[PDB]
Amino acid sequence: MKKDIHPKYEEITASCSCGNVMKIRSTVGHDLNLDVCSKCHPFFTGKQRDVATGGRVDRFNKRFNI
Amino acid sequence: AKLHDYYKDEVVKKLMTEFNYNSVMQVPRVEKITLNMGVGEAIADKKLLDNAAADLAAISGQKPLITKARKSVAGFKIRQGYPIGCKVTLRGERMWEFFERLITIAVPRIRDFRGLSAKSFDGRGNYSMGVREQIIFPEIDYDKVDRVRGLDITITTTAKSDEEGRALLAAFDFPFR
Amino acid sequence: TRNGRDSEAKRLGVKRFGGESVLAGSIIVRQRGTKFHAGANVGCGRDHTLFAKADGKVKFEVKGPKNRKFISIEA
Amino acid sequence: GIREKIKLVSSAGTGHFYTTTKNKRTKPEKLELKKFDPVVRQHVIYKEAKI
Amino acid sequence: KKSARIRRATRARRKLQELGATRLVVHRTPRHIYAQVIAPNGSEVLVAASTVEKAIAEQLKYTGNKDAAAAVGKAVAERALEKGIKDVSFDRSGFQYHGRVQALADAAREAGLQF
Amino acid sequence: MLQPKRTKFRKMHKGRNRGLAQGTDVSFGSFGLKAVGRGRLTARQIEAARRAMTRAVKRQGKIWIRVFPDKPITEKPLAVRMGKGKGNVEYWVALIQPGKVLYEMDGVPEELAREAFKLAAAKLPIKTTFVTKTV
RNA sequence: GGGGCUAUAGCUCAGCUGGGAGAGCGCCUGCUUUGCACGCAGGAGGUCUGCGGUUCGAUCCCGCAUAGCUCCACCA
RNA sequence: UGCCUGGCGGCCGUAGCGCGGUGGUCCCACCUGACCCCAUGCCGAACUCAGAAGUGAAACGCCGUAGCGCCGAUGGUAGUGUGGGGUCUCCCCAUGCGAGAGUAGGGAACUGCCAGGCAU
RNA sequence: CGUCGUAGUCCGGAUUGGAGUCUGCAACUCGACUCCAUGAAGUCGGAAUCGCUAGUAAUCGUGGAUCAGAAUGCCACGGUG
RNA sequence: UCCUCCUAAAGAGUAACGGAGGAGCACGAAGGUUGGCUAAUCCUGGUCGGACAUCAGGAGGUUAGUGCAAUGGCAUAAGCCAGCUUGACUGCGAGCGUGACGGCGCGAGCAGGUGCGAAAGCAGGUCAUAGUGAUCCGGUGGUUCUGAAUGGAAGGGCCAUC
RNA sequence: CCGACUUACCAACCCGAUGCAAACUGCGAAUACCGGAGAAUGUUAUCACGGGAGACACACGGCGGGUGCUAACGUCCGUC
Ligand SMILES: [Mg+2]
Ligand SMILES: [Mg+2]
Ligand SMILES: [Mg+2]
Ligand SMILES: [Mg+2]
Ligand SMILES: [Mg+2]
Ligand SMILES: [Mg+2]
Ligand SMILES: [Mg+2]
Ligand SMILES: [Mg+2]
Ligand SMILES: [Mg+2]
Ligand SMILES: [Mg+2]
Ligand SMILES: [Mg+2]
Ligand SMILES: [Mg+2]
Ligand SMILES: [Mg+2]
Ligand SMILES: [Mg+2]
Ligand SMILES: [Mg+2]
Ligand SMILES: [Mg+2]
Ligand SMILES: [Mg+2]
Ligand SMILES: [Mg+2]
Ligand SMILES: [Mg+2]
Ligand SMILES: [Mg+2]
Ligand SMILES: [Mg+2]
Ligand SMILES: [Mg+2]
Ligand SMILES: [Mg+2]
Ligand SMILES: [Mg+2]
Ligand SMILES: [Mg+2]
Ligand SMILES: [Mg+2]
Ligand SMILES: [Mg+2]
Ligand SMILES: [Mg+2]
Ligand SMILES: [Mg+2]
Ligand SMILES: [Mg+2]
Ligand SMILES: [Mg+2]
Ligand SMILES: [Mg+2]
Ligand SMILES: [Mg+2]
Ligand SMILES: [Mg+2]
Ligand SMILES: [Mg+2]
Ligand SMILES: [Mg+2]
Ligand SMILES: [Mg+2]
Ligand SMILES: [Mg+2]
Ligand SMILES: [Zn+2]
Repeated sequence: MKKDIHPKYEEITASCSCGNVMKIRSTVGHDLNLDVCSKCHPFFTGKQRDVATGGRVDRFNKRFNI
Repeated sequence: AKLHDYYKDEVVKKLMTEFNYNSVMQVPRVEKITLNMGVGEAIADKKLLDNAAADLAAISGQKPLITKARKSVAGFKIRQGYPIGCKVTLRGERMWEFFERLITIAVPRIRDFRGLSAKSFDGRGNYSMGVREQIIFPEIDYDKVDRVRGLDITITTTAKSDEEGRALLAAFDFPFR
Repeated sequence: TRNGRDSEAKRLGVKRFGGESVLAGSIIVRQRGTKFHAGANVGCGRDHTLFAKADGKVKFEVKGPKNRKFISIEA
Repeated sequence: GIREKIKLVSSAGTGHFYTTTKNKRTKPEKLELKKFDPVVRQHVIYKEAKI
Repeated sequence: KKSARIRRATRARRKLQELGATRLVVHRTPRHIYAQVIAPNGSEVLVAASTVEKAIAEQLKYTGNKDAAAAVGKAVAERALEKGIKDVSFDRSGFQYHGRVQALADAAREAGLQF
Repeated sequence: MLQPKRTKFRKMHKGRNRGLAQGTDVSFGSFGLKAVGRGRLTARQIEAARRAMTRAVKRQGKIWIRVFPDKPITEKPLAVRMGKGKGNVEYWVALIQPGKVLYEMDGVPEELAREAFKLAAAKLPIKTTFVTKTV
């Protein structure tokens, strides 16, 4: 690359709540503490709940039953 | 580095076996990742282009190319030669490292995330996906941004038909659907 | 009316046809585009006039891939 | 039309000068080239002067 | 990319053939480098050298690098000087005048082809 | 009537009308009207012969108009001297050579085609004959 | 045949070296009025005659057509 | 010398496209890496420099393929130079030159010089 | 007493979804009320116009009639003033 | 008046109150050179994005581009990008084209001096054709060329130039 | 909202067949024109120079065409 024209780009420490710590090369200048990683984001176990349809007939039959 | 070594380790093996390729060079690579912010009010004022330059410099440590208009249209009232947008091409190791940061940090931060769409595959292999707000990258200081922006990423891979590109990104374990 | 005007015609065309013993520097072809490109000792002038750089006989040739009609000068 | 004819006068002590045309109402700056000057026979500097 | 190579090359070739000068053409692959001196008959070579030839190959660890380019350039300058050609014109043939090609040109100049 | 909806140039040369025709064979239909004379049809005459033969066959079976007026013929007005430019463009003609098939028809009997092309040929300035298809 | 024109429901600038449609009146809705005019205050407004061309883009450039206005259609 | 490949040509579509098959010892391409010589209105993509693990996928080359493109007779027709005739906006006769489109058909190029490999 | 720091805010509470309690044969058209969430417009108001001379104006609560349930109204009472 | 096409009859020319168009300029880079690059449109996908900005890929191969009217050209690009720059130089010119003539145009090469390129080479303005004005009379700047007795000067000449 | 579905609709690129063009050419003659060799012929018929002019209102006929009405003993050109 051309030497001067780019900003700096070096390795940082991204620690997350999921136990995952990633030493990845980035552009923040300091350490980093992630909200969600790729290891804890609720897609691998979320979408089966995340629409939350249920059942109206069972809502009826729950709230009273004859 | 990690995805490049893992791609030479595991993805090549699995793709060559599961698509029955004769030799070993028939597996689809990835050759470029293109980031693009095509900003609108660059002709209404100039300062948006330097703020977008800072934006793409933060998303990747290159300095972005300020691309201009090809032909002169009038429904957007731009002349021929006005600097419209700003782009970044990433090729090789920088592409790999930014691609790792994206696939393990950034797409966990799309607001109301329900997986990247599957029709978006341009019939050849080359993936393309827009992201609405640029803040989802971990390098954007949310307390420093004043103007909301957003970009699109275009992962040009060298597959022959886009079923192979779908299989390549699914063996990379993209969040698709 | 609106249509009286017309220019004064600039005398284009070929002057020495093929096989005419040309002198040095004489004008072979006056033209506006390179209808005839130059070959073995023909110089292309400013307005694509073809002038014979050397003495000899003019000899038209149809060479090149796109069938362009070159002009040569023998001796 | 909008063109203004100027003379590039020499630098090397002659009153020699070329005549040129400057668009003197959208490029105001002084023209200055290095042209031939046949009395010294040496390529010297020529500055834009008032006709 | 070979058609782009020809598209860069063909200007100097057709101008130099229009001129009528004996041309030293080069060629550069990443493994080997060739050269030959071709007269203005257009289709008849005079002397030719390459780093595929074993007399030029048995002198360095790699055959496609700058010093082997210097060796093949010195060899082709010696053969053209032996057959009696002094002034050629250097047809770089689309490649930049840089690196191996510049080592070839410097080698033929320091050996005696005065182009 | 029958005029080109757009043209490059407004007024055209007169030009001669020599040589034999081209569209001699009855390509599309089955029964054709071949002009054996030589002259210019117009938009008025083509529309008149077409509506005559449409009345003749009572709109059953397909008609084909083959020649189309695209050559404008101009007329200087009355009480106008000879100079002062080429005159205004009035109407459009279609040049006919000997051999041009003008109309074709199918989906009709032979005898009804004979009667229809007689009825429409008597409204055209050029002498015409009948012709059928061949193989 | 030559000029000059066609822009809100009617009358008029703005076309002016090509990228904002500008007023008085007519109109709507409030307010004052015993009510209606008058006045006050706030407003949506228009194919820039039309149809194709002409550059990116036409209130602007061009051609053709419509419609009204004036000048000319003399010498025996 | 038998073939294959690289280069510079001769030639300009019978030489180009399409479909299918094929070649990596050598050569070529892809490839590995690039602070570097050198480069990018950003990017080792290109350009360039170090090299040789793999592959012949792509690219390139070779081979079959009438799906196109392309070439194309013999005859005829249009036209026209010269002389003559008529019903003279157009033709006709004696004569000389003879198209274009189309038809039978042709058709998956050929060739020179050098260098390298294979037993030759 | 704490907090809030002049912001569309810890202002405003509309509207909308879910969950409900009561009354009532019956709350979809068409009741009231609660909880959770959602948090529109609005940043003191042009032309004009209205009420009020003292416990009045202004502001804050409470009750009654009607009434199965249904008042931001009506009729009353006090509080600061 | 000047330029382009047709008229115009396969060299040049060729008319009319015949048929269509434009100019009376622009450029210190839009010129020179070196090095590099290839378009119109359509399809597919994509954040604001709308038939139309930007980005990827494709199909297509000049259907684009030339500062400008049309024609002839253009891929070696005459088209598009960057570097370095003033050859948008001076004196000349064989040999031609073109016109009645005044004129107008093309020009390899030579002498001096320079630009780009490593070098061969290219450069005496722009892709070409339009972009304009004869003489007289003055003005401006150089030049011992004459200087109406002699020494100057005025004036006049020549060269550049309004 | 999703317009699901259509009526015997229109309509662009495409493909197949058909015509036309002064300002169209992926093709292209005859004559003419220019240059070289050759034989015959022609009172040098060609060229340059110098003396002298005249003429620059043309007409019709054949062929090719432009105004016009494929009108004119019309007008304007090319060649004879
Ligand atoms: Mg004719
Ligand atoms: Mg005809
Ligand atoms: Mg009223
Ligand atoms: Mg406008
Ligand atoms: Mg590489
Ligand atoms: Mg292959
Ligand atoms: Mg024949
Ligand atoms: Mg034939
Ligand atoms: Mg073939
Ligand atoms: Mg083939
Ligand atoms: Mg408090
Ligand atoms: Mg406040
Ligand atoms: Mg609150
Ligand atoms: Mg608000
Ligand atoms: Mg009182
Ligand atoms: Mg009560
Ligand atoms: Mg109650
Ligand atoms: Mg001619
Ligand atoms: Mg002629
Ligand atoms: Mg170049
Ligand atoms: Mg798109
Ligand atoms: Mg240039
Ligand atoms: Mg130019
Ligand atoms: Mg030009
Ligand atoms: Mg005078
Ligand atoms: Mg004196
Ligand atoms: Mg004196
Ligand atoms: Mg024609
Ligand atoms: Mg005489
Ligand atoms: Mg006269
Ligand atoms: Mg006369
Ligand atoms: Mg006369
Ligand atoms: Mg005459
Ligand atoms: Mg005559
Ligand atoms: Mg005639
Ligand atoms: Mg006539
Ligand atoms: Mg007459
Ligand atoms: Mg007549
Ligand atoms: Zn998390």
